Amino acid sequence: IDPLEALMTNPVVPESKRFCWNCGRPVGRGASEGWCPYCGSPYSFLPQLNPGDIVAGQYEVKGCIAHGGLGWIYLALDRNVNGRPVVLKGLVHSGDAEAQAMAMAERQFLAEVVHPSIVQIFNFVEHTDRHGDPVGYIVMEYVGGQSLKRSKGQKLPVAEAIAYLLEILPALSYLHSIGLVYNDLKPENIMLTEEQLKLIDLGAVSRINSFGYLYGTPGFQAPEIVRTGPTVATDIYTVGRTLAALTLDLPTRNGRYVDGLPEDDPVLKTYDSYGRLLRRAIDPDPRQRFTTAEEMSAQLTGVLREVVAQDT
Ligand SMILES: NC(=O)c1c(N)c(C(=O)c2ccc(F)cc2)n2ccccc12
Ligand SMILES: [Fe+3]
Ligand code: NA
Ligand code: NA
Repeated sequence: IDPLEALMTNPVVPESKRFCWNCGRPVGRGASEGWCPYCGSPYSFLPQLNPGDIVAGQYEVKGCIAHGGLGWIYLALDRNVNGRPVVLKGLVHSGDAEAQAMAMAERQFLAEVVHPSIVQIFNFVEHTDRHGDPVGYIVMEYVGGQSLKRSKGQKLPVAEAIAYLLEILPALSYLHSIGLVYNDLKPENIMLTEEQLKLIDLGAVSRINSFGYLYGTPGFQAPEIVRTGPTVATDIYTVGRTLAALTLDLPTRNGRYVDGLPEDDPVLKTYDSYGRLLRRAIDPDPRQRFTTAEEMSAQLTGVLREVVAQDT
């Protein structure tokens, strides 16, 4: 019937997928919102915007498209820009009126990030929910497609994965070039559309030597990020990990991928130079890794050429 219904999903988190954001424990097992019995953190799995709601008098909400780290991802029409679809994501699990307002300022700089292979941020907006409480939303480009997220039985051939990350590295270079790192590179964060690849999640983007270390997904984070903070080197590491996760059979512990490589992997015995590149990328010592994304790109170009050649 209506073409937009298809892009969207049923706005309930099934009980299976319901966990606390602060402790990982399966809350809502069946209150949809409330406080976690085990850590006292507030949670809600209910959509905070509903179809028909109009945010900042500009964004007409049509419903939800996914649910993730911070809650629901909403799809809205932008009534300024010819009713083109955009995405609304929240900013913090909770805060007062001041905290939300602060949260937006901490993230306001993302405006300036402009590259063909990164989601465009359009706007940052307040919505007064049913309770007079103001909630901050980031407005961003709706990129239709699927993530490169591949589970055990659907791992990408090496040629294809390399091709993808060669499209991504430029975007990292760009970020690096303007004093920024994309701390959260992983298959789940790269979207393959009918045209191109895009990076979608800018919640981890930071400045080089930005305060703290709470940047990005474990199993992909470089080991030294606690002491170094986010650096080009920690980004390079995520790339090696991302390539690993796309192509190799990685063991897990407690849902997280294990550090290092399954050192006797079929794929890795096969593509001698790819394996060497992977190893260089994720080297425990930041200094042993590729010094630049451009550098890694150049060497990874070589490896593609070698991989295609060996494929016959
Ligand atoms: N800016 C987007 O377009 C966007 C997006 N598409 C997603 C998804 O997680 C997703 C994946 C497949 C789908 F079919 C629908 C949604 N996302 C998640 C976080 C931030 C932005 C976005
Ligand atoms: Fe909890
Ligand atoms: Na994330
Ligand atoms: Na990083």
